[PDB]
Amino acid sequence: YNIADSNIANLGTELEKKVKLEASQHEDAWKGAGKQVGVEIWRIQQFKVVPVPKKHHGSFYTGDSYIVLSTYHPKTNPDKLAYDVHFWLGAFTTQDEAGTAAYKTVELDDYLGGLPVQYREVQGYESERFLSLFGGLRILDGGVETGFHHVE
Amino acid sequence: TTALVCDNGSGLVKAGFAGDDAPRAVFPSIVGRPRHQDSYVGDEAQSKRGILTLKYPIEHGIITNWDDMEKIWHHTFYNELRVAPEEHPTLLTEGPLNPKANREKMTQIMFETFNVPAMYVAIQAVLSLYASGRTTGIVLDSGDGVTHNVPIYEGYALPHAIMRLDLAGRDLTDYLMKILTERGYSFVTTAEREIVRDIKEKLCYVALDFENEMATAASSSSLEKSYELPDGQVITIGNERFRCPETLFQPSFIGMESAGIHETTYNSIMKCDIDIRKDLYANNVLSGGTTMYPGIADRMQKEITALAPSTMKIKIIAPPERKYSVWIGGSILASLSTFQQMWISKQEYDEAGPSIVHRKCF
Ligand SMILES: Nc1ncnc2c1ncn2[C@@H]1O[C@H](COP(=O)(O)OP(=O)(O)OP(=O)(O)O)[C@@H](O)[C@H]1O
Ligand SMILES: [Ca+2]
Ligand SMILES: [Ca+2]
Ligand SMILES: [Mg+2]
Repeated sequence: YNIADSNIANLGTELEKKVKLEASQHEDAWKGAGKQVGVEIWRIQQFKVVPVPKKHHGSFYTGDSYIVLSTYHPKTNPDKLAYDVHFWLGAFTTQDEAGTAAYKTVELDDYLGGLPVQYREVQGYESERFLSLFGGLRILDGGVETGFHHVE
Repeated sequence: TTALVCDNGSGLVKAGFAGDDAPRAVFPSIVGRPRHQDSYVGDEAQSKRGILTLKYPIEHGIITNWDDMEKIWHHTFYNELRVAPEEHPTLLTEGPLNPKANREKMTQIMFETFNVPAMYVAIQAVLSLYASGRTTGIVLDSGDGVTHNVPIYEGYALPHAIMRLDLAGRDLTDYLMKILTERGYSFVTTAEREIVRDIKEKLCYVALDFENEMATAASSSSLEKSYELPDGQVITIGNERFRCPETLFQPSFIGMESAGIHETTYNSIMKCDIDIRKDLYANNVLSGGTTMYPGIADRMQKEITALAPSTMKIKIIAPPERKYSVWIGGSILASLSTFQQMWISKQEYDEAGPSIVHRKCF
């Protein structure tokens, strides 16, 4: 096949990055994100990215999906910021929540110029890095309702 | 304002509303005309197929009859969903490596004929990956028209590693029609192709070891199944059950020199940077109706293991609703205001023309 005459000829381009960076400017949740070292957490709630209050950071509803932005100083420069972005998928989260969390993780990555390294964290499969962010890790029963309308 | 999501498969239209958990209209992507030489679309054409010759406007993921495709879209909007398209932003889908003119003409028709207020054309496999809750993985998407291998890392498809095989469900149906003649059955016409398609979907499976299965089929009738045709005749099928989808692993069954789906998957992974290959091998996501054969995931797991380094951790993800994964991924993404922010508006089309699709849709 010939990529150049095809519908993927513009994938991987500066143009693709520019369009997606612009789109990420339209999510209020990212304003002010990643400005200092620490952990910031949002939960997906009926397709919306909703902040989790700091007093609850580390507690996750098993029925829900979340985005966790870890901002830290890299070894290369103690006065600059680098990022790990984890999306945490509860054992009982619904498909809309997990899919939004994945898409919005990429969007936060775009917003932060591609710098975040992404980590998919399924409940019970959390990475060593995720476990290191927090007896701060607590799983809560229940969660918020799906954003999907069910087709009978 | 609710967006419409329309996944135009080569064989099936799946259409509905963003935010629903499933497409509300699913029907064959066919136009029927009198077999005796004015047209019917979709479910009604399938019903009246006794007196019609059926044609698919999409072949191998590319629209080849634009007049009939317009009939399909018109039917989707006005007869199935019963919506006024000018009131609904519309998400369409497409397989990768299609010629650029296909989406240019999709865009032109949506705006100039259907007057949609906004639209976007998304890559099918990318939607499926998001439907699975991932940003990294390699999707094997196989419908009626095309089998695609799409590796994606951190939300970006890797164009140099995307692969495409113009062998999928319709070719499998045609091959079953052919091999069924060995038993003395005659399936030839377009109406008969739809019967054999049903036989394929109901009775076919992927053998874990093809040669062993052929021996089992000859030793006794233990693998045979019966099927009642619409005229009442009952036929029996045996090794055709697994010889049909074996073609995915041995394309030479239909005369193609191409590598089988296990080898294309491996080849696509090998075109990716070495450091991400382990993540791709652990995240093979199956998508599409042609991935629905019983046994296919186990066979993939076996064949990729044989090709991959001996210690590679390999996992095949086979979502139960994978016939609708593309649609579901579109329903999710079209529910996000930021994704809709990238859509082409009617004004943008008026000023820029079809070329704008390449600058907005990735
Ligand atoms: N259970 C099944 N086993 C085998 N094949 C099946 C099964 N169910 C559906 N198929 C086949 O899958 C195809 C339709 O699936 P699907 O709707 O995913 O494809 P499509 O979107 O029309 O095609 P494409 O995306 O390649 O253009 C047909 O060939 C159909 O016969
Ligand atoms: Ca939930
Ligand atoms: Ca990144
Ligand atoms: Mg399809």
